[PDB]
Amino acid sequence: MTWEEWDLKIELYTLKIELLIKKS
Amino acid sequence: MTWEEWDLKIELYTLKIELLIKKS
Amino acid sequence: MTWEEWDLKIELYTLKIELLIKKS
Amino acid sequence: NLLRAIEAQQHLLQLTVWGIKQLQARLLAVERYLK
Amino acid sequence: NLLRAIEAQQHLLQLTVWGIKQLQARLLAVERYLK
Amino acid sequence: NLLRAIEAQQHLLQLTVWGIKQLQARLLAVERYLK
Repeated sequence: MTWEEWDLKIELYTLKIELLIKKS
Repeated sequence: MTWEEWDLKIELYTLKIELLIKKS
Repeated sequence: MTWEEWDLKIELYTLKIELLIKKS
Repeated sequence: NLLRAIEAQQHLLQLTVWGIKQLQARLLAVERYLK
Repeated sequence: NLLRAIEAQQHLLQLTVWGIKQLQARLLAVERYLK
Repeated sequence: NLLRAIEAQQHLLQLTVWGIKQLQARLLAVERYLK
């Protein structure tokens, strides 16, 4: 794992939660 | 965008999760 | 708290959350 | 009310992510300077 | 239920906040020595 | 879907934990180098 990956993954998971927040 | 706001913000939101954790 | 304890507690709480997620 | 806790924890999460990126960028600048 | 996981995630959160604060003050210390 | 939100926040927490341990090791290395 690298900082590039870490960063990509922050974005991916941040988006998900925000989508899912809007929905529940 | 300061570290002062950061700390301030952290304490604010901690307070609020705590309130809502206890209330639920 | 030193970092040895910090690391330790991180492990303990992780287990709990994962445990809770599996059971939730 | 579980939802609002989650919303509030997400705000805390973005604060910790912010602080980490801040520290990474500045530690990198330090390591780069000393080399 | 889910509330226990959130409260457990909250404590994990506060552990990360502790770490970030420790790093911030020690990095500030390094940065000032170098300037 | 509260649980899926919680689950995804747990991966966020895990990523912050990772970033913090990375910084500590490297900042420690910087502090050792200068002593």
